[PDB]
Amino acid sequence: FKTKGVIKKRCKDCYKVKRRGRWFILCKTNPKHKQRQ
Amino acid sequence: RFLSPEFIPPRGRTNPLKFKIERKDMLDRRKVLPIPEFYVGSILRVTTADPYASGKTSQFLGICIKRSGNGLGATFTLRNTIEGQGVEICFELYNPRIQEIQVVKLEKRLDDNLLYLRDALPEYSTFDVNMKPVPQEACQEVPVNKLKVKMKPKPWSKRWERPNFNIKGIRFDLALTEEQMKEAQKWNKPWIEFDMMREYDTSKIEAALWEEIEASK
Amino acid sequence: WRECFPLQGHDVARWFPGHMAKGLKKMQSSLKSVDCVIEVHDARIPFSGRNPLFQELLGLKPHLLVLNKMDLADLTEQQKIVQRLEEKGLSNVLF
Amino acid sequence: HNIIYVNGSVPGHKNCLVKIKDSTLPAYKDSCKNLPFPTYFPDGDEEELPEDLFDESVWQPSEPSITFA
Amino acid sequence: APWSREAVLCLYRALLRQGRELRYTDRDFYFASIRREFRKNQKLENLEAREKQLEKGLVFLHSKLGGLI
Amino acid sequence: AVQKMTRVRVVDNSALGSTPYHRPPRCIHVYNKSGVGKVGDQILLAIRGQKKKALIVGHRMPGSRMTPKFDSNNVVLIEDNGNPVGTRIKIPIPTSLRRREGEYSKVLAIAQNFV
Amino acid sequence: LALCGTVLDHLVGEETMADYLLYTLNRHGLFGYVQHYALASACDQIEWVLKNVAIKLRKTRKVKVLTGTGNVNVIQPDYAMAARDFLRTFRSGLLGQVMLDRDIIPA
Amino acid sequence: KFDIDMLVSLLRQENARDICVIQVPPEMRYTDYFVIGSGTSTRHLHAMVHYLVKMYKHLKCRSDPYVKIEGKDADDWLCVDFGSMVIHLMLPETRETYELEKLWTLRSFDDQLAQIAAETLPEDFILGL
RNA sequence: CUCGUUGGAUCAGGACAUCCCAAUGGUGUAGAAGCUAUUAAUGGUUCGUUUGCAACGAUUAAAGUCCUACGUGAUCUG
Ligand SMILES: [Mg+2]
Ligand SMILES: [Mg+2]
Ligand SMILES: [Mg+2]
Ligand SMILES: [Mg+2]
Ligand SMILES: [Mg+2]
Ligand SMILES: [Mg+2]
Ligand SMILES: [Zn+2]
Repeated sequence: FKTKGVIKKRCKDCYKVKRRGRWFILCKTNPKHKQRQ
Repeated sequence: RFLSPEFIPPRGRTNPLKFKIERKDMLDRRKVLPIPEFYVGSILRVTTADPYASGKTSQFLGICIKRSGNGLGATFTLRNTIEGQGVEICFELYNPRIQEIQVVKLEKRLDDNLLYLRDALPEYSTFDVNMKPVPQEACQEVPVNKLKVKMKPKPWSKRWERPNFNIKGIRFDLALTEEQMKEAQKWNKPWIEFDMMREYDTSKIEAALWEEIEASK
Repeated sequence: WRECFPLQGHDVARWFPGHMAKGLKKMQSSLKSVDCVIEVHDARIPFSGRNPLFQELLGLKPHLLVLNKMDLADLTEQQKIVQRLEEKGLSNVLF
Repeated sequence: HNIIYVNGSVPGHKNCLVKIKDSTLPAYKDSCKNLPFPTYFPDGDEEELPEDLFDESVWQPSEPSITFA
Repeated sequence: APWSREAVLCLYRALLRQGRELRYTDRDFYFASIRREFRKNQKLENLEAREKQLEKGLVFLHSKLGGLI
Repeated sequence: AVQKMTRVRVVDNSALGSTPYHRPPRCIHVYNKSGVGKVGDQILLAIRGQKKKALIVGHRMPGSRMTPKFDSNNVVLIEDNGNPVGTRIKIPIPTSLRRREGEYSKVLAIAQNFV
Repeated sequence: LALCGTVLDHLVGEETMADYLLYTLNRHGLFGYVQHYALASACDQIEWVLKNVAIKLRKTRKVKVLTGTGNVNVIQPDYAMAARDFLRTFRSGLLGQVMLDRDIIPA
Repeated sequence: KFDIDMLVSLLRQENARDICVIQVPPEMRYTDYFVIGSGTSTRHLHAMVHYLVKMYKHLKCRSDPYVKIEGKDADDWLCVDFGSMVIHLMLPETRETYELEKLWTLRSFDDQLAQIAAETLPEDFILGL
């Protein structure tokens, strides 16, 4: 959950979500790819 | 009639009912454990149970240097020197872990306090641990030992030469020059001994207490 | 007779106050005006204790080492001492 | 003599009136159940209480001297 | 030097007998402890030192072997 | 009340501290949340240009009732590992150290007397 | 460094320094002090040398000494002056010329 | 039950090299029994000490409070203090240096205490002529 | 071809860009030490030695970074 200006997918399995007013990419395979805006 | 000092109430605005309750509890304990008569300067042996140990008691022998407290809070301090090490323990009369109190030698000293023994030579406070009790005569006046101790170098824990202490059991002449003694008198405060409103008269109270104390028997 | 002195937890101590530290800055600032640098140290302690700051900080300018207080020191083998100083590179030394 | 023995120090000078009340701390929330619910009425004479009521840990006077066996 | 050489022999022998009568502490160690101490101390002594060292057995043996059980 | 700078008496038999010479050892640090150190409290002691941990076994300050008040501040030298430096302690040591939180059994074994 | 006086003697302490002089002088074998200070033929105990030299200088002081029965101020020989006075003589050359680093010449 | 006989028997099971058992007269306000044991290695002390404490917790002591393990900071002396019994465990080198057995066996004649003498009362050093 | 207010004592107010306490993500997170990140301003945030501030010694759960005209001289002081 690194907070970055730009959210970019790091893998094919990565998907995008809009939770609690911010954009999140969560990857089932790798928790490392989890991010927040 | 020797009335234990704690029984006499101190003056104030406290109601007598507080003292009456405390006396009743105190008298009950005296039945279980007898508190022998003793005065400051008498050598005492006290047996007390040690909470740290398991079913084991301990004894300490020393000369009673101070009596303080009122009611169930009454305490006494007895002092002795062991292996060249001076030790003082403050003992509570009615503590439930005291098994016995023994008056090895019943005697009175010239002073009401023996705190100055800290500045006296070691011999004047050393007492044999296993010293056997001496015979005592009830139908007599308590012996008054008039020994005047010898002090160690001048720097003392307190200024015993000063008039406020009113010590009458120290050999000042050997330790202090006459000029010093005159200097101490600058703090004499002679007026105090002659103000009639500083006197606490317990004649009626002592008579009243004795009847009730004897009544419980 | 006797035995080697044991440390037994002894600690090295120093006072090194501000003026000692502040003085060092002036040495750096005033280095330009100095044509050459003379190192003065006690003869009785030729090299056991020395301040390395001088050589590194003042190494730019030429440095010559002089051991003063020679009278209060024993110099039975002074020649050997010079060799050790020469070994370090400080060949030019006057007592 | 209607005397209650309360641990530690109580505010006020000696002979000062106080307001004793059941404790409000969370641990003491339901300690009133065992005690008389409205109050105790001696006139009722349901039971004759002893003069002095003690707690189990308290060492009553006239008991044998405490031994730490 | 000692109170009597007969007592020394008797005393030292007495300690060995006492060791044979023991319950908890190691039999072998007690024998070694007495032997080593007796071999060293009693070899060289003076009138005062020997009397004191001989006092060990009298007090030690007569005090449950120093409390050994 | 043993604090910083207090001159203390090393009631022990250690050659380093028990020998009667040099100024009385002075307390440098008290291992308590408060500065004041009482019986059973460790303290750091400076002896002969060395820093040695010690243990308080008695002090001159009045204590709770039924407790021994000594006429001098007594302390015992303890190694870093906890083993006491001295092999014997002949002066009486208070027995309260047994139930105080900490490791004191080693000192009690060394101390023959008990008050 | 303390022996030659480069660092203030306060923080190090003359007493501790005084011992180092005895060890070094004894190890070197330059027993100049015995002649200057008439104490004995030779000694290697710091306590012993300090005791006698104070008598030679007639230096004494009153020092508090902790004892079991209290704190008593009892007069004592002035050890501190012996350390200070002894130290001064060494740097004034009375004891004799020394080489503190004599061990390092072999290297 | 946890007692001296069981404790020493357990010690023999773990095979402590040296075992000493000392009964303490009631006069001293201390433990009823004093025990000393030796150990081959530092690990041996840790193993045996832990084993004895584990047995104590299992073997009753439900009402009795638990016992701390002391000396783990050091590598050569571990002492455990039960309410009525105290066991001090040390390596052979530590045992001989301290000489615990002589202290408790000889209460006031032990050589180490004999060597120490009561310090003379400080007397002022007076310079004369 | 030289240079232009401020320590300390007393009492502290607030900011969070968190030093410690607390709640969590990720980890090149086995357990144990950590490292990286987010949320949170709740209370706390040491004693000395050298002494002109810079070092140092012992500790602590931590010995935070800053603003309040050196925060504060009609409260005191270098
Ligand atoms: Mg009063
Ligand atoms: Mg005083
Ligand atoms: Mg504030
Ligand atoms: Mg934040
Ligand atoms: Mg200061
Ligand atoms: Mg103003
Ligand atoms: Zn992914």
